Amino acid sequence: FIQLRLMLNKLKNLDNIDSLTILQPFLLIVSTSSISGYITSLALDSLQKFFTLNIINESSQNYIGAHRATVNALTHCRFEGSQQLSDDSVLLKVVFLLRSIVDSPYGDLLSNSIIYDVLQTILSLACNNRRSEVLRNAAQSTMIAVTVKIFSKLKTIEPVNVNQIYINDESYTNDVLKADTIGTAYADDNYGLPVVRQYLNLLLSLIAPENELKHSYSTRIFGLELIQTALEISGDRLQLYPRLFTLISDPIFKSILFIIQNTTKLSLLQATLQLFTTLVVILGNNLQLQIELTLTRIFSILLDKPSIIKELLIEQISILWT
Amino acid sequence: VTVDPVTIIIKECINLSTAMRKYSDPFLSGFIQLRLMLNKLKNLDNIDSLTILQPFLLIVSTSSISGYITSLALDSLQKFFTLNIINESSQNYIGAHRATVNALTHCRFEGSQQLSDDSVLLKVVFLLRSIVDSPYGDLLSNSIIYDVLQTILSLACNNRRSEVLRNAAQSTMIAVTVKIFSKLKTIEPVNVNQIYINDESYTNDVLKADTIGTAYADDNYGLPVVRQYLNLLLSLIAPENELKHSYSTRIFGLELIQTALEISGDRLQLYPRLFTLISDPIFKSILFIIQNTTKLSLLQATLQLFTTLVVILGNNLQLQIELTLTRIFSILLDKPSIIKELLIEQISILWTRSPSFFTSTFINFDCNLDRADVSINFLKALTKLALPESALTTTESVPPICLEGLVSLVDDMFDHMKDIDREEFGRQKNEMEILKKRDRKTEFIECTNAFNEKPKKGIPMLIEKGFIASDSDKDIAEFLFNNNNRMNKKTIGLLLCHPDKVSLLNEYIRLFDFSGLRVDEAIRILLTKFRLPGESQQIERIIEAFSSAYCENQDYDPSKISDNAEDDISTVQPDADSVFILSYSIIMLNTDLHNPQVKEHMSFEDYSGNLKGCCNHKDFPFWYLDRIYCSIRDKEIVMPEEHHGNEKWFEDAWNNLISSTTVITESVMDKLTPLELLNFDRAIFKQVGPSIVSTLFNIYVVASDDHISTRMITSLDKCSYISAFFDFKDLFNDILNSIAK
Amino acid sequence: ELRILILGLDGAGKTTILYRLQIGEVVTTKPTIGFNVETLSYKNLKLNVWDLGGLTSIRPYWRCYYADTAAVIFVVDSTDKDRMSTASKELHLMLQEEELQDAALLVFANKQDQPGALSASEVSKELNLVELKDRSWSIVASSAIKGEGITEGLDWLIDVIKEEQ
Amino acid sequence: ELRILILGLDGAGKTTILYRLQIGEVVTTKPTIGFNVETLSYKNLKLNVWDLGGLTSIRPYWRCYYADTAAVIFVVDSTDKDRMSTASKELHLMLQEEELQDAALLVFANKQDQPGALSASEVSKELNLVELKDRSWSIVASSAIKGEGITEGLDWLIDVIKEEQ
Ligand SMILES: Nc1nc2c(ncn2[C@@H]2O[C@H](COP(=O)(O)OP(=O)(O)OP(=O)(O)O)[C@@H](O)[C@H]2O)c(=O)[nH]1
Ligand SMILES: Nc1nc2c(ncn2[C@@H]2O[C@H](COP(=O)(O)OP(=O)(O)OP(=O)(O)O)[C@@H](O)[C@H]2O)c(=O)[nH]1
Repeated sequence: FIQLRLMLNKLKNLDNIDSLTILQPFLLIVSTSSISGYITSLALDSLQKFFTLNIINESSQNYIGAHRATVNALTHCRFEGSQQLSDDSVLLKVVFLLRSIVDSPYGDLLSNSIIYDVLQTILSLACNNRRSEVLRNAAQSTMIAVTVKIFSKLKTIEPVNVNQIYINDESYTNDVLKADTIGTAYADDNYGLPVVRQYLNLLLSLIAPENELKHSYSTRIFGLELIQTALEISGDRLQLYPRLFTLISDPIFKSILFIIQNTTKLSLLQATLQLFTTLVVILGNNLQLQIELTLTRIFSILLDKPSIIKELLIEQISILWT
Repeated sequence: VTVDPVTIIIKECINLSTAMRKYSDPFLSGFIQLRLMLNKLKNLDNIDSLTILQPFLLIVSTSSISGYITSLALDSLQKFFTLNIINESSQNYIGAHRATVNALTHCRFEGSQQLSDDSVLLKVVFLLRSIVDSPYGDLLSNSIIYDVLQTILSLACNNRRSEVLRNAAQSTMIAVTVKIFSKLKTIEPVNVNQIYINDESYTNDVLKADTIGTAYADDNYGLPVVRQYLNLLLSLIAPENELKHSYSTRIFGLELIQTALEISGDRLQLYPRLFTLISDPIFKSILFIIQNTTKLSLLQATLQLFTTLVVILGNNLQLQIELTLTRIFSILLDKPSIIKELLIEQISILWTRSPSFFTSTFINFDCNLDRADVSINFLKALTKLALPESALTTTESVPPICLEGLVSLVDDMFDHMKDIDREEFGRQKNEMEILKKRDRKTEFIECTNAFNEKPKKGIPMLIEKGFIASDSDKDIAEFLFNNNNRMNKKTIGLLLCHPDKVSLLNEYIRLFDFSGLRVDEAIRILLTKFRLPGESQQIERIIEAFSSAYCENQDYDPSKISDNAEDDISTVQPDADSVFILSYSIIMLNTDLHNPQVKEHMSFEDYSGNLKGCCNHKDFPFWYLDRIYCSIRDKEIVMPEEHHGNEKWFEDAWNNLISSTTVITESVMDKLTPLELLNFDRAIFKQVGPSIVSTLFNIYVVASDDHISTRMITSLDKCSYISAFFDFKDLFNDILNSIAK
Repeated sequence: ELRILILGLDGAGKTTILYRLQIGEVVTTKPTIGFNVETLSYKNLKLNVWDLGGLTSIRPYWRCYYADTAAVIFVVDSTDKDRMSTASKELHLMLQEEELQDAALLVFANKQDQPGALSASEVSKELNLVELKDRSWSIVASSAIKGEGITEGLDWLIDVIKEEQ
Repeated sequence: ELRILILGLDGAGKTTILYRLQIGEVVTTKPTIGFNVETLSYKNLKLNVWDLGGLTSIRPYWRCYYADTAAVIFVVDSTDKDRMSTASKELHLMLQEEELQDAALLVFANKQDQPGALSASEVSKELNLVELKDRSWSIVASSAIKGEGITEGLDWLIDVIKEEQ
């Protein structure tokens, strides 16, 4: 800090000064452990002030790298403390700064690995039962905003090829949600399809029959809501991208059918039926065998269970023929 | 957004209806009606958005539903806003968004324990932040934005809520403040060339209670909400409500003001109301906190705001900066050590972050007479604090900072000397008139003291020793008009009214500007720089002169429009005695409405009554009497030389020194050649050179680290070069002889 | 034990009428968008009064509130004669709603105390109030800022409510 | 309680050296932006090691990190010798620091496996290590993926540390 002050003393503007040099002490004191909660809170406040008042911008050296380093520091924010309210406040600052960065052009200039790390961090916060409630709600809101931004950016990239034939050879069991270590085309490019594919694979991992007992009901409902928001933002353009459509068709519809057929919880069934009817309305001309099988199973259920399941099914299917 | 919005709205209606049915009547019926209405549709071509949003808004605003149903409604509205269901191309979208913000501001529910309440209020805060940040927030109104500001600020300044909710509210406040003042950055300047009379009252916007939980308004928001927001922020940090706000609230208000200044910049000068709020009361509160506080965090926030003001708006806050710096130097040279360390560091932020701080201060102050010496006093204080003797009994971190300041002065002086061609600098034979008049400052102080004790001796002294062109009445009037910052103003009142001086009085009063102003503003500008005498005849003479001048300087026309006119130029034409009577009425109403000793007040009734028959023997129009009455009820007439002594003294000092000069509102480095800059450097070096050289030698001798010694020897080398350049033979000999020894 | 509904177009002083009934004062009220509910203890009987906004975007929401309604106060606006046709159409829709049939209709027209005020007989005939059948029908002109007629209308309403039981 | 400061430009392989010291297994290394600390002990003395990265924006903080340091490692990428002059200038500046007078300039010429690896003698001559003011000169080649000179360099460092006292 003292050296940065000496470097910046009596300089009219940050013309030749590299932005990463400006931000490095703050990022170092954010990412490293053994630094108390108060100091990392102050550092996060300083970073947020430097972002709300645009300081590292299009006319500064290594601004792409500066914002990438800021996000990399944020995704590994670790600190010590005595109470839990301080931890919640620091993590709320982290989540807010991430939401600000991603929803800006400088967020659009980030990397595939960086965006995937942001997704994993915020999802770990939003699916951890050991945090508070306000922190989890903030994390969930941030996840919904980031999902909307990512799939909106999806609706500008042309498909890789419209004449070639896609063969499903990429495995689904590759991405699993990581532990919450925060608190106490290829990568290195402007993010595009690869991060979208990884994100959809992670969302599939949240809601899957093989991963049923390793996730709570809240996590699965949140994953279904995220997939539904992704579909609603994206639209009928998801069929031009073969990998995203395969993930929607085979595994995600398998998960929807499994939950519809073998679940007793009402909230999970409601989320699953909402996603199913959204899929039928939006992408129904390309998913016919799946809709046939799901409708046949639903009619089997209705014509043979405290009957509140049946009322839920009949309402969420009635949304169809209107 | 390519999906049909109808299915989203119907799905939200279905989920809310199911939730209400499970929890458990009019609200459920409204949702069923909306479901049917939208089911019999295919697109939102001619269905108003308010109808689509109304059941959700009722759930949000009605204080008879659980937090679960309210949270569901908030989630539905956030889903609509994220998906942009109410687009630019939808009917009544402005009304829909204004209604949804109104519903959020008055959100109420009867809920479970505090966790659910915090979750719901967080949802409200997030939705407000999203709406304001979008252009749909740019289409909101002044009243709606003020309600948003009040709600978020009350949440952020409430000690009965979770820290997470408070932090979220604080972040939202910072974002909204940035948005508002960024809009201010590019709107328009109104009445650039028209003078401003300070009539607004600073005590009309107070923070409301935290009731959430358990041009003009109705127009796109612009300047009015910015003014109201600055007024509320002033109320947070005001001196007169220290007991009503915690320290966290005051710190947050200071941070909000600083963020607003950083976002706006040097454009608050164009807007007179905002700059008046920044100049008089906000700076008054800053100085009060600096002088009369004991907590370090509040002092740090106050000093940071003060230095931001000095860096940005320093060319228009000169008297305030002089007063605050003088108080700071009085503090630093007489409070625990930690306070002094905080002051010296946050003031150290100045001389590094200014083009040439000491030179600019010496140009503005210490040369313009009637202003106390600030640059020389600053340098002397820094030199006295730099020695280890001042390190004793104070903080150990002060002397290095003061030494940094002195070395910065030397380095800046050297930088103004890189390529000046010393021979050509000496070639000058005509010294600047500024320095020539500066050398005679002590004589001016003696003459001003003589004038204060008795004008009969002051005037001949003020004409014999210069400082006045000639003994003519016009010259005396001009000098009293302009140069009165240190001249006593009660003496001006008692001299400008003595019967023999009826010529100087007439010229002085004619020297004002009164074109286009009502009687209220004319009286404000007359009493701004002139204290009324005590005797009735003296006040009569001054008021007679003022009335004559106001009528002569406001040439009227026979139009004589009566009533139905908010104009104030061609509408009222008081001849000469009408002005006399109205001015006496204004002066009396000032005391009547602002004397707390007298019970009750003189209302408008019979105040309009015992005035009819003056303006050509008729009554003044309703607009004029109402306007003067309001302008006296608010913003009591500022007068000079209130009273000096014990008890309330800071208020009097601020009134006399700043509020008198801030009633009417209308750098130099870029305007001077390098040679003039070096001339000012020569003057300041002559004044403060031996002290700096001696201080550097003391530090160098007593030091032990190599870096300190190297830096001090380099500074002494630069001092030797400066001495050689300006031909300061004694100082050059001193420096080199001490180095040789 | 009574549910009095105040319905009318925007600008009829419905909120002012409600506040004058509740406390008896002139209160400046902004244009409401949802609803406001207060109670009255004018007689030994305690009645709960629901006030609804009058904008074009909320009238179907009025249509939702018609449940266990004992009386309806259809305050009308005594100016802007071009809006009288729309007011009459809305009144006919409310009357033919098949739920408010077993109620009593009362009209105030509080805008009589202004220049160009329409005659009570004139508006009653123009609004086809005489075409009403099998329902109580009585209008009482009044001034919201002053009053006088408000007490008369409330007296008639409470008398007919007593006669109902 | 020994202090070891692993410096060197980007791509030199400092993280690989630290990983080989700590676990003796080759692990993929991401470009470091801050620092890595893994206190170790070779035989009987604790080895607190601080690793610093390049990226051409952290060298001022390299200067900041010099504090109570007796061991200095200056791994220089043997491949791409155009950047070697910058490393020479940086190590000269590090030596010129007053707080590292009692240090021991040790350099590992890593990436010997890559083609065209510069000769150790020529590299040391380009570093003009003979101009050191009687501090040290321990240019020892090594490899990161495989252990060729890492053990010898560690032996040299621990031997000079033992010879200190
Ligand atoms: N001068 C005058 N104005 C009245 C009177 N009664 C009502 N008003 C007007 O009514 C306005 C108050 O609004 P509301 O009482 O809410 O009118 P409303 O019929 O309920 O319609 P909404 O505003 O949409 O709720 C005031 O601004 C007055 O202008 C009256 O007796 N005299
Ligand atoms: N295969 C092989 N690779 C080596 C060898 N020495 C160095 N490397 C390369 O050096 C890299 C080591 O990364 P780091 O030590 O983190 O590089 P750094 O000094 O931290 O600089 P940055 O990566 O920019 O932070 C590896 O990715 C290797 O590719 C070696 O001996 N064999």
